[PDB]
Amino acid sequence: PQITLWKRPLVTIKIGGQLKEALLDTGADDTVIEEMSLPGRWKPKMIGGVGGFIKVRQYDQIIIEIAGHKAIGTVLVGPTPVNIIGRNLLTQIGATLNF
Amino acid sequence: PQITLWKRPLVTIKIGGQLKEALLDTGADDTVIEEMSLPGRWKPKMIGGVGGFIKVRQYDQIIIEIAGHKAIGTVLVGPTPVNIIGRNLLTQIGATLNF
Ligand SMILES: CC(C)(C)NC(=O)[C@@H]1C[C@@H]2CCCC[C@@H]2CN1C[C@@H](O)[C@H](Cc1ccccc1)NC(=O)[C@H](CC(N)=O)NC(=O)c1ccc2ccccc2n1
Ligand code: NA
Repeated sequence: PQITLWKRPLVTIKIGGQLKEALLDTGADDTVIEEMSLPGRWKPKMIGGVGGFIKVRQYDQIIIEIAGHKAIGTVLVGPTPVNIIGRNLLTQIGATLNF
Repeated sequence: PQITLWKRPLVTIKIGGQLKEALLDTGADDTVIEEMSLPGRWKPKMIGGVGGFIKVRQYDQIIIEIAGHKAIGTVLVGPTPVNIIGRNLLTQIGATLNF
């Protein structure tokens, strides 16, 4: 689809058996989701943006369905105010910015 | 252009006669730039990022060129780690996200 930017570009995602809303975020290197359980091993990470850094758990090789399109990649889990789909997964669903 | 997301979507902007690098960010509601001087009066705003809130100066009706496309709109100035072009100006240059 073509998504305009008059409002936040929020989509439904499926991750870990759960439906969530997330922001399609070209300004994010990483995909960061609010607290949830994910299977497998993880490692701690610090990620930053405006306002500084938060501590997250890094899970690798996680499958997500983003607006109907499946992708696999690293997912970070922690106290983000909004769930964000960053470039590591946007690339996999073929997302581009066009103007 | 069509901008893919394998790398950060960094473009050149021109503001106050100066060239700067900035991130085209569909996840950002607002445009925020690192400290610089802009003309006129400003108003206060607090904006929230992944790591918390920062105080910024809001300048309205600022002339800015984004990857060659002219816009005139609101620019926030403050302690952002990266210059960010948000949806308020992405919509003026006709940007969409497509997949
Ligand atoms: C810029 C502002 C107007 C405040 N908007 C936002 O910041 C909104 C806030 C929303 C609610 C909280 C959760 C994040 C979302 C999306 N963000 C936009 C969102 O696109 C935001 C923009 C950004 C980029 C770089 C530096 C700072 C900020 N990106 C991010 O926060 C991501 C998070 C991550 N993946 O690690 N940061 C980065 O990708 C990133 C890249 C370079 C950096 C350099 C130094 C310091 C930090 C750096 N962070
Ligand atoms: Na894993």
